[PDB]
Amino acid sequence: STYKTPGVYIEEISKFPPSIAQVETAIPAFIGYTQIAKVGVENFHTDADNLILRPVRITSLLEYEQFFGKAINETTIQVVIQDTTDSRGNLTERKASARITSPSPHNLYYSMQAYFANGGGPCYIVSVGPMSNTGTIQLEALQNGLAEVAKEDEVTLLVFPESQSLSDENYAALMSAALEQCANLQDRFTVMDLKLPATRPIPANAIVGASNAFRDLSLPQDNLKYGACYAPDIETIFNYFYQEDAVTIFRSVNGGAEEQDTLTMAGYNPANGGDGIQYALIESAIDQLPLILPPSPLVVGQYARTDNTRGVWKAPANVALSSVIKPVLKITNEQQNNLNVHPTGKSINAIRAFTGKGTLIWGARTLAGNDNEWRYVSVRRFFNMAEESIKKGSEPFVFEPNDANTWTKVKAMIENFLTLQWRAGALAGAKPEQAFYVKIGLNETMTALDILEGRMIVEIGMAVVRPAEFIILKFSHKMQ
Amino acid sequence: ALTKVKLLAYQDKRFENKLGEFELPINPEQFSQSFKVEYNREQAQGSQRNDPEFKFTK
Amino acid sequence: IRTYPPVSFFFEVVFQGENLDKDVVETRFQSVTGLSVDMQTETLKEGGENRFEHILPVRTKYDPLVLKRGLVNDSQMVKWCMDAILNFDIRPMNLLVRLLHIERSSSTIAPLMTWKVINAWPKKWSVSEFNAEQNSIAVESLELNYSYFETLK
Amino acid sequence: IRTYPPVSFFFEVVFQGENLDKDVVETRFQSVTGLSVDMQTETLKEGGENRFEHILPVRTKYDPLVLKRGLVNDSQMVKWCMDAILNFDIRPMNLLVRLLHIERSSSTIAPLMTWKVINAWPKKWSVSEFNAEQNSIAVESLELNYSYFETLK
Amino acid sequence: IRTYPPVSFFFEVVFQGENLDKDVVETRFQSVTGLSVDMQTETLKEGGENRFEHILPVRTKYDPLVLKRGLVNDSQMVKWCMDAILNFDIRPMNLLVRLLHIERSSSTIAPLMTWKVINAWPKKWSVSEFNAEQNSIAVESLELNYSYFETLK
Repeated sequence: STYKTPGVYIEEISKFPPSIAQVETAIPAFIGYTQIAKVGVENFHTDADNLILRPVRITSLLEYEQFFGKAINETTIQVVIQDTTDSRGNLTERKASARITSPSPHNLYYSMQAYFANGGGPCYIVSVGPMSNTGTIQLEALQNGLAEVAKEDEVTLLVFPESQSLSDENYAALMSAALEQCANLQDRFTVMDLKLPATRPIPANAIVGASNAFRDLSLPQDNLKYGACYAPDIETIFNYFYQEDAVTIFRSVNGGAEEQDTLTMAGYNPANGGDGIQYALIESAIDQLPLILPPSPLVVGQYARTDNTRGVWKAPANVALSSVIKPVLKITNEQQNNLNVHPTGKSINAIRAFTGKGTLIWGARTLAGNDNEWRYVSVRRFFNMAEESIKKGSEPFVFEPNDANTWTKVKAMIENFLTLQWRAGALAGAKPEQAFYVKIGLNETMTALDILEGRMIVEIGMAVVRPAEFIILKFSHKMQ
Repeated sequence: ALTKVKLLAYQDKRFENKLGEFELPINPEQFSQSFKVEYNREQAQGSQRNDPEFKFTK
Repeated sequence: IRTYPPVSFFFEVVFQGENLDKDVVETRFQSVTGLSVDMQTETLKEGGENRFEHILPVRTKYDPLVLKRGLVNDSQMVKWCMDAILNFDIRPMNLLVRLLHIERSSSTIAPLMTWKVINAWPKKWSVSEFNAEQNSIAVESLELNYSYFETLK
Repeated sequence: IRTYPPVSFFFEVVFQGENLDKDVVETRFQSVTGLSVDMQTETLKEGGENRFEHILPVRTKYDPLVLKRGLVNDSQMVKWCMDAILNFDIRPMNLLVRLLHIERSSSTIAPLMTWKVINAWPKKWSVSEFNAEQNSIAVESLELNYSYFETLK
Repeated sequence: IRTYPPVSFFFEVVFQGENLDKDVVETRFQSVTGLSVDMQTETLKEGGENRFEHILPVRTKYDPLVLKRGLVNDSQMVKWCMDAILNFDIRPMNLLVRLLHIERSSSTIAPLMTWKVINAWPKKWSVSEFNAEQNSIAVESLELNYSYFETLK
């Protein structure tokens, strides 16, 4: 890759094609462990203690790879070869299959890959320490990362892709801290996944027990309008990283019990004197493993796409997912009846497959599903967008004389912004006067003493619309 | 991929010994095919209509 | 009993199709025309009747539908059209054409008239001339074939 | 979501050919037009169905491409055209047509839209009238045939 | 590299003929037009290829040459034309058409562009209407056939 003579050069590689996007509103922050984390001449992981914690702004997967590396090897891959033969032992057929027994908990790279595949834009990466083969995930590192992300103003969404390996008490503590700072900053929204039983195969009706376990987490009651929860996990098409000599081989004949061989893949490689036919068979087997991820990074990518295509005031639901094979669990209508509406208000949205359509997001309700104002995700996301833009527009008026002229100036700015928003179709009403109102004045919104200290008070009201969920059809016999 | 019309030339009347092939540089826009059957159309005296007999296919 | 007639400049078009009914830029058009039907007949003369001839109905014909916009550089609709035109692969769709008004009982935007257009598929696509000496907008124009249209009564 | 449409007077043409892509005067044109496609069909009537007829696709047709400049007295392009026309020796080329804009992230000139025009060869060449009593510029006009055009997606 | 295009109103015509190249009044014209060439083709459709058709070259056609002057009552050129027209006796000639400019290195009048027109002979002759109520000049117009034209490179 060092060249000195001008001209054209040829290289042969194998990889997935890239994709990029332009996004204005959905700027998420991902918190987790990384492989490298080296920027400029500073190694953030140079010391085992005294780690440097700071977010970095990334626009593509190539930029991610430039700073953070890719991934680590799995060490738990097994391949079984099934031989069909006769009594004399003559071989009649041979097949192979691959399986993984316990995946590693460190998965930011695959999550970023799925995120960019689904239409994501610019993001912030915060590393909390290096990836390691012990798989230890600590609450304190994640809370330190969450504490550091509080200093970047563009951040809108919070994501913790590794949360499912955390115990229930620590999970509740982390999510409570996230909701608390969302409530304190007034401009962020949290996306969660449901913890499922770590069994293979997953038993019937595991979703009911999982929902019941979720309902019992101690979460702050008045911040539940600042987040949402999705289920279940998803099987996608990406490959695992592995080291050839770490893969274990098993054999079975005519349906009998499996037996562990004395070789690894390194013993079948023809470069070492192995049997290359079975080696090719094993490699083809390994390439067919599906990869299982939590749903949240795909949900964030779909948020970005929906805001670009339909508008932020529309529900981010009834949309198909990309690069997905299948949900791990099948959810029926009788089961979603207790997931969408529940006495506690802790609604859970579902990912479901529909015939001829694929895998869709079904449900657009928050964790405050019984609140007459803040049930729906789109209403809160719209309010957050409007409030932050009004804030940015009003900031240039700080340190101005506290008089009628500045009040007039700020009022005009706010009315102009809300008029532009009404024109786009985001606010209800046939005329601007029916959609919003803005007020400021002495003994109207402010008081005399207030003037003496440096405070301005503006009252703003806005009218929005809400979606329909149920369609009822009625049939009868028409008289001939 | 675009497929082209081919003409295969044989020497055997059972079409087993191939001699050669020719490929068209430009496919035709259309072609036509024609069929016919032959019947006997003699009629009896002072009779209304008839029921013809089959002779052969051309 | 009506005293004032309706206005023509407040209107909308909806594609009941692949997933185009939810895309905002696919409903905004500068001009829509072509909604007219014609009956074609033949003339027969009867001997002895010199006062008039007979007009006999034959068939029905419809005009193509014409849409005009400012150029959109990335459109799913244009992908549908170019898939039909370049790869000879057509998949007809249904459309709605709406004429809108303000109703109040406060006020709201509501449809006033609606036509259903059945089995539309691409006919023509064009873009306006580029000229170094004129102040103009790049305007694209699409023309469609269809089977018939009906009033949504 | 778009609020303002693009402008038509900032554009360019590139000849991907013998060596004409590096010649500055071969990219400067006063006018470019002719970029439109049409589907030609036939009509079939079915007995018993009196509500509509069937429109069946037949073939695809394209318009010629027209370029206009002020007269250049020594042009390699015109040598190519006159070699085709006088000595019946044609060698088709590929072309690019670009619509340009200003992008900034400071600012830069960048392509906004690009079309590929495949297998172009000369059709017509003309020069405007000479008149002793008018203030005018000598303007030359070239018209080209081609196979089809595509969007550089 | 050019910055300004040439002007159309400074031009000349020369008859390389019987002895007309030295006659001053035979070079002064009010208008000259008709210098354009066209290629005529036919269309062929190939079965199985539905993306485009083939355009095949056939022949080449040229426009007649048109000259306009104020009426000259005694002209050798008009004698040549009327000998062709009245006595069916034609003798084709060669012509030059020049576009002129000012060159300086003081200044001088020099040719800028030159076309050779080969085998010209009379086609049409006309004079404008006489009208008792209008201020006008008697204007005569001549139209010629020719084989082809070439650039004097």
